[PDB]
Amino acid sequence: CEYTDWKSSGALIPAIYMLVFLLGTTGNGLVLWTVFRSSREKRRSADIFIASLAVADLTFVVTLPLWATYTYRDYDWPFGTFFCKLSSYLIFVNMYASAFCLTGLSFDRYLAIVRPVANARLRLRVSGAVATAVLWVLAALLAMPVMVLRTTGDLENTNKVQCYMDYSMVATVSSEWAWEVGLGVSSTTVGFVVPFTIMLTCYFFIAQTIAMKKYTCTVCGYIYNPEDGDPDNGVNPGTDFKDIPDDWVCPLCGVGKDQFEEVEERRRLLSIIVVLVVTFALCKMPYHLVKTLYMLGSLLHWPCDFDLFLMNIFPYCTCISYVNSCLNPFLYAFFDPRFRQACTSMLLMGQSR
Amino acid sequence: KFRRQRPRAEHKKXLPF
Ligand SMILES: [Zn+2]
Repeated sequence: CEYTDWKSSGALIPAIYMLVFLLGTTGNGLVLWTVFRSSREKRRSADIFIASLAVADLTFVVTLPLWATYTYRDYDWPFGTFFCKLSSYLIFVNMYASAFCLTGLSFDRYLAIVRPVANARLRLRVSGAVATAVLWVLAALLAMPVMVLRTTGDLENTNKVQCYMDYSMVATVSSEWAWEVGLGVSSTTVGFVVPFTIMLTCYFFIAQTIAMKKYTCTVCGYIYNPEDGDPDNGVNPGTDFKDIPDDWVCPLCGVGKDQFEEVEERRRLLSIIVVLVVTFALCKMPYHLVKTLYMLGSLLHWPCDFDLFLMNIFPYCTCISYVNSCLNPFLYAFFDPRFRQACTSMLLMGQSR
Repeated sequence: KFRRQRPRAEHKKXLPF
């Protein structure tokens, strides 16, 4: 049906992009400061993925003022073909690297909390060092079709030089939509669907082990572990503390079930990673859903009024998805105690001198 | 330089992001 050229929504979206740049440069730079200053054997298993996540966000945040200009100029790129190629490449590099850093953080919690294989093969620091190298190789290779296909051209008969994906090089005469639906679906799959499913499965197994809560005796100090149980007292290994018959007492001091305290493990790392995934899911979900509904709209012959709704909601969907870059340093300020303590350490000593 | 333009009809364009 009828389709007009993409126009500017207002001054709201370009102003947010400038704010995300300002908060993202200083914010992610403060994250990279705290991790690299604390070297030696003091580094956490999660720190390697946090530092790379800060690198991915920082490099993309610098390209946002160029995109803020593009939005307000009603989608017209005045920075040339080279900057269009580099700016668009760093969007998808960030998209893949940030999603792979989150899976890395989630899998690091899986290997630590669940422990499927013995500590000999486990090698948490080695596995983290290998996966961080692979994710940077994967993100750079998966974002390469964006580096090649992007050019500054006059899309349709509209007098505007815009930064777009040119399929005239790879696609034939009719298979123009095939390459957009091909590279578009795979981008959402390897950049959001597959990563988010790994994060959720990792959390399901982590929750499965945490569910078996240990109980400590307040009288002597005996810790009942559901994994070990008490086979001598007629309690099979695997049985939960609540499932234990009421006649059972402490095998070391002989006190009833009422004198046992439930232990709530101080899992700080899990809390930091959970909030990072939750925010990422809330920021990236609308962008990927609207784009998929746009693909599955022209193919399934969806009503014309629905395509108009997706087009007007999309600039706001990309906006909040880009806010995610400057969102993490604020999340570490409210949930990560080690980041909080390291920032305050350079506050009293650094400024004084 | 930069200049604001009136809407023009066209084909289904792929999302600009
Ligand atoms: Zn006891």
